[PDB]
Amino acid sequence: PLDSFLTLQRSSGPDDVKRFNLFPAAQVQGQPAPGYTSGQAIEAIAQVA
Amino acid sequence: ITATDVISAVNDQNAQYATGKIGSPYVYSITMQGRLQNPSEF
Repeated sequence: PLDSFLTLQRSSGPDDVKRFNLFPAAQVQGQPAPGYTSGQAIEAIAQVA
Repeated sequence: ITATDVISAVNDQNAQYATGKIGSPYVYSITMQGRLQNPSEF
């Protein structure tokens, strides 16, 4: 039987993994709030980071 | 031990992978890794 020699070990891992411009990287998405513009969203996100 | 002996073990004891998953409120994907991964293990 397989459990004579195989032991079952729990672990937690990523499903996918992304590299962007030669670096490991997380993908971040979002929208401007209602009434705000694509540039305001971009400015906000860049301030946050 | 002949040379071909070492060839045969190093070939056979360095397998690839094999992956399935369990399916009930959850799902987990289970892997089995045959590839060696450091000189000490060779």
